[PDB]
Amino acid sequence: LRLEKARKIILEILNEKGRDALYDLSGLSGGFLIDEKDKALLNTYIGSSYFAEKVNEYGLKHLGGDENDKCVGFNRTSSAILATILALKPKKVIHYLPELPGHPSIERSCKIVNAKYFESDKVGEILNKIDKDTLVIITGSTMDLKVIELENFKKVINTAKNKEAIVFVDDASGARVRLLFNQPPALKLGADLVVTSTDKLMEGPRGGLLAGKKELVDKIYIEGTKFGLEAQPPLLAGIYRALKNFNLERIRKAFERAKNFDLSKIEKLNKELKAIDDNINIVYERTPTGFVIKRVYKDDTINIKKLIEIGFNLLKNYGIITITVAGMPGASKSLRIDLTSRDAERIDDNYIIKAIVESIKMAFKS
Amino acid sequence: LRLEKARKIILEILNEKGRDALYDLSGLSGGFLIDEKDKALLNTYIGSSYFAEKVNEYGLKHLGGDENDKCVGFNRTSSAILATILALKPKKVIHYLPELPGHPSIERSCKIVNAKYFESDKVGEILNKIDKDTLVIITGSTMDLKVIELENFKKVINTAKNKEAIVFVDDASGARVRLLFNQPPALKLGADLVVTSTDKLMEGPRGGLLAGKKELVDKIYIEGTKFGLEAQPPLLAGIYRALKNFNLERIRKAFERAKNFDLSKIEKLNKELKAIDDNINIVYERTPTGFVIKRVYKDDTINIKKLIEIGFNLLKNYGIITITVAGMPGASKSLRIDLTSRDAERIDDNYIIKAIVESIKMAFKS
Repeated sequence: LRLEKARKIILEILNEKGRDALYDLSGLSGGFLIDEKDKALLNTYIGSSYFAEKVNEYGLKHLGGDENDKCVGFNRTSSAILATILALKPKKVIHYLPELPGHPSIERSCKIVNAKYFESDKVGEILNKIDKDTLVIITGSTMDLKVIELENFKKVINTAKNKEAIVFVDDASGARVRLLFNQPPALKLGADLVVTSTDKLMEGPRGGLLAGKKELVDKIYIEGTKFGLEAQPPLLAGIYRALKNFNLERIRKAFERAKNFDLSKIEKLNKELKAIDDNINIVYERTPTGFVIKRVYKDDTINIKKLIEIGFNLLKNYGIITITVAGMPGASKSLRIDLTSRDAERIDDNYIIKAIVESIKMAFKS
Repeated sequence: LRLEKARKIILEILNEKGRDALYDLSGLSGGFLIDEKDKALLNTYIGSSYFAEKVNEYGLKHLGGDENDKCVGFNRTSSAILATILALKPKKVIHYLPELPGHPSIERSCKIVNAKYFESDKVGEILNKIDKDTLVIITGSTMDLKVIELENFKKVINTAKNKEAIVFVDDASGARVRLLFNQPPALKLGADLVVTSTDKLMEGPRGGLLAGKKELVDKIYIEGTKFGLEAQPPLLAGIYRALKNFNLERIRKAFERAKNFDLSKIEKLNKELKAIDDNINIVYERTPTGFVIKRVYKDDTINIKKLIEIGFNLLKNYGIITITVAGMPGASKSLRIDLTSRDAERIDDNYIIKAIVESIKMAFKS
């Protein structure tokens, strides 16, 4: 897994300056935000019950559960899905989602219990398959911001109600995303169960929350504990802190910041650097969460080299962590800035744009 | 889950004094020992690869693996067992263990893959069932300190070798316990795979380590990741710190301390307090890991009440956390002190014995 050189310099910055000098803007970061009180608690037996109770409390509030509901932590959303399918042992699973193909954990879990599986992004193909023997799973959204249409969501729930089928909402991102679109929480729509991810537009570790009718959640949690699928206390502490700190407005503001970010200095630099070399060609794109610099040079092989070099310049000189700083592609390759990142709250637009401009300039010294 | 009153006072001590004033001697504690550098790293994308690499390095060293081996973290030992059985899909699993009955995760995992399962603590019943279609699982020890006889361990491994069967050692405690008995690590005995727990005679969270032939470990880890069975980075950080800090001699010394602990002041107090009330009857027992106070009063109902009260007196006045401080039995009930606990390193015998004597005396004020 080549490129512990990024690991090296991060450790150097940590040693010489400290954690406040590091800014991970890559977007792909688990957020582990526990304090000393939490750490103390995790080193006692009462820690397990303490963080499970806090997760129940703040998770129910987040998921719009009522007094007949419970919320529990799973290691990942996939873990909650496996546990649910193992516990409920449905004959068939019907999966409604915004776009094909789905994430594979549901189908894989079905294969283990020998349940039939069908998926579709067409409400018509979903309704006519619902019966007493089907578990109905609705994925509420994608990180791309596509959502299930509200009227369709209600239609699926209605048919399930008429057929006595259990409705399980995969709100891995949807518990945040659909709410940005002014949709109610899954449990408020009448879902029997909901799962969400603790790091998708939330400042927690990757992790799963499962909430819903006490009886169902209990059965599923017991099943999950047989195989260590449930979240351990250190994970529950990270989840608690993510939930305690969560506010939808923070997310809305970060989307606004990306919408408003002044990227004109990139274009200015582009024109300026052609004095040096007419093959320099900075290509950028505004994104819903920030922006991406897709290329800096016309020749493809040199382009790669410089994007990585710029990534290192950003890390070394400004403490900004991005993807280019790893070894080659496999994931993105382009220099991506995600302004929804927690660390982006610690720096202004001016800092980010200056870091970007100066890091590119440094890469093109004649 | 009655008795957040223990949670309450722990939080009071934490606020008023701090974490160094708390000593969890109950024995049943997950040890989450990460530092600020670790916490910093967990808030970056490079954290996942960093702690996975450290776990591989220190886990291989702990488990006596060679250059052809890898060590990976699972959420729990049960998670590693499920992942292994899901990946290898054996027709039959043969489970050799020191005493019946076994822990259920293996049999439960077998039920999911429709594999046959057999267990026995008799080497004779194990050898004649081994064939090409059997996964052979040897549980090396119990926390009770019973171990598989070395010659039996070698016999099982030999038969498996002759039958081309895979040998998987459940060293959940055995990776420490069997070594106290001067046995080699599982991988050194020729096991293809080994699993151990990161909190059984080790200062880590509950968690699983799976080590062995690179190819096998890779297959199993990929299978585990389908369902979030693998350890997330915050858990890997706790495991790393447990492994880095691990030394067998520390465990040997704690066992010696328990062996040598002067408990005579308990007997002295017993005689002294009969002046007050001839129904007071302190009954204690030395344990391999420390000692237990089993009763303090002849009447059973009052006995219960006072044991809990003493537990609270220990917590309030001396910061010692034990089981009696929770609501009634279900687990132990008696006041147990486990000197293998990390927090026991922060206090001398004098402190513990004085805390115990004074806490009992306080409970019997006339």
